[PDB]
Amino acid sequence: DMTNMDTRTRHLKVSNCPNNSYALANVAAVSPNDFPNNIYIIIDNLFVFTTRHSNDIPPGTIGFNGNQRTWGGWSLNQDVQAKAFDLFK
Amino acid sequence: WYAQDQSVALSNKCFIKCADLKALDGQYIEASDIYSKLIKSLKDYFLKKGLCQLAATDAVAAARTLQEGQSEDPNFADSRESNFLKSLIDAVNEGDSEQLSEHCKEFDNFMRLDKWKITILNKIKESIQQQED
Amino acid sequence: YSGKQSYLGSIDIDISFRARGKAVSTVFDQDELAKQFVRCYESQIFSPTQYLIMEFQGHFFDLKIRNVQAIDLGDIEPTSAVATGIETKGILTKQTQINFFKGRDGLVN
Repeated sequence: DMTNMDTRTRHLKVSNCPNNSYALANVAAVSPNDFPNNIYIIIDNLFVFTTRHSNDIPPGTIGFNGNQRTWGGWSLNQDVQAKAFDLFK
Repeated sequence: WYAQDQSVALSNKCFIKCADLKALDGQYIEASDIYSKLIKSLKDYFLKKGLCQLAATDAVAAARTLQEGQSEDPNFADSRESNFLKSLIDAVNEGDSEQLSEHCKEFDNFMRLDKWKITILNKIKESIQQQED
Repeated sequence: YSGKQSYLGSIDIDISFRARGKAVSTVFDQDELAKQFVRCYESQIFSPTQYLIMEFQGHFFDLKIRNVQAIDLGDIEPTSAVATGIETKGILTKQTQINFFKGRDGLVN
């Protein structure tokens, strides 16, 4: 359910994927304190990803796999802006 | 115990077995050191020393082992084993795992790789591929 | 050590794909690489012919300083020749004239 959510922008760091299973999962691994579970979030108003609760990533940081960095023109430790998403509107 | 008894040949058999088992057991540095003792079959000892060094992501020590054998022992300098070792070091420095495989097939074609060399060479290849990934 | 020639006036770096089977032919912008290189290695002493590993766009590169030009803080016009020896040294700054060239691979364009 995506009706209510904190849509505030956050500055998050790019990092190596926590492991291969997470890369396969194709879900932005985020700490519980960051954002809810199983919800779509946009980054730079262009790149959409599905959040999933992940205790190995501290709050304030986002994990990415290689393909997503390839798509997004990003290096590691690059600081990016992340916001909530809601495709239906 | 043989080395105390001045039985060099037996002691060398013993340290060959010890070094091979150590290298297969992941103790590459210690096996390389035992191969140094064995050096101090010689061509084979040089090869194996370099190989353990390559399994320890130690390309520079492999280069020095190659140089040592080439300068100090003329039979090793011109041997197929020295050529194989230089080619492997070159591949490792290049991060080129298929080139390593190609060199392995060539050397297998002219000098059959025993099971020990195959295991260590596979470990070296895996370390290259891991750096690539 | 250097007395006055303690800053980098111009620094040339040869950039290669560490993984040359993964090579990309597109034109690379020297400035983006310059930004990230300075960001990663600001306030560090550099000498020519220095092998380094640097991440860019998911593509890892070996960066080899070709030559270092050492100047003092205050030379409006760079009068120190572009030196290639290890002896010359300088601390990386944003104002350094950074030039990038064909790596050890020769594949980068």
